[PDB]
Amino acid sequence: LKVNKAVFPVAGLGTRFLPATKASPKEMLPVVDKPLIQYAVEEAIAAGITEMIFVTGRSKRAIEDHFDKSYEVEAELEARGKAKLLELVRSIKPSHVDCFYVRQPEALGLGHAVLCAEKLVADNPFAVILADDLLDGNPPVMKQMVDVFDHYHSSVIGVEEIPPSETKSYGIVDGKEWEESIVKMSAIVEKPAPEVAPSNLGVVGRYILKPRIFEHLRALKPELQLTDAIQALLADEQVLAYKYQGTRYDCGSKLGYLKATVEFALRHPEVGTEFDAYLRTR
Repeated sequence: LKVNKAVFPVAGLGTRFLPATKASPKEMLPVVDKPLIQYAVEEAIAAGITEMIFVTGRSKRAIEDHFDKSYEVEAELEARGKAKLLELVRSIKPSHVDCFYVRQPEALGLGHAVLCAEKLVADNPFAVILADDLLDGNPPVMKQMVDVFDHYHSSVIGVEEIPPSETKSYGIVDGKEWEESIVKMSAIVEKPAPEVAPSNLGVVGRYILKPRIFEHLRALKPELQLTDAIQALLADEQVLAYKYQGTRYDCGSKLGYLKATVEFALRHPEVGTEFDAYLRTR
């Protein structure tokens, strides 16, 4: 079928970014002027997805109040005649894009986050997007992945070439290269030591999963590992790794967040020129 839904886990404690994450999830942190989770939702929108499922934890209000309509904000901008800013605010949740909220349960982890969205996805393929992985691509990365899914009708795992010495930080895939950017997966291994990693292809926070994933998630013994469920799924049906075109900023790390701020600011139409001149002369 069609990928109409995207699941966004936004329940991260963000202990790496305390004190800023005291009362706001790490996915609400702004890059220049826009929360990480909004970049991620905009990427899903560009891929044709119109149902956004947020799996919240503590500080759910920061996420909810960002995407839900504010009567007051729109009235203030309309009163001041600030028509561009008014369209900017409305475009946070465009018409015919729906936002639904579900709560992460006591048990933590990406696998549990996907499982608590099961009844909202039902028997449909769905995207999973981790907003801490800020991706810059044209076309947007999830749009590339939906095109691959629309062709092969198989689950799609976004991957990138990583340094071989860093495999202990990644899920690592193995398989037969089909086309240049497509791998028919034969295995996925969580955080192997470099000397036994089967490839240099590391999993990033972008998935398109078919609904058979849920039976494998429910069967796994417990934190729950999405990697184990994907490994079990590929015994029953094809799963593809897709080497996307684009640039990733790892905003789960403080340094990656700072790199994203610098690079996105430089391409910002209102401040890029002056920020570049400041960087040259500091």
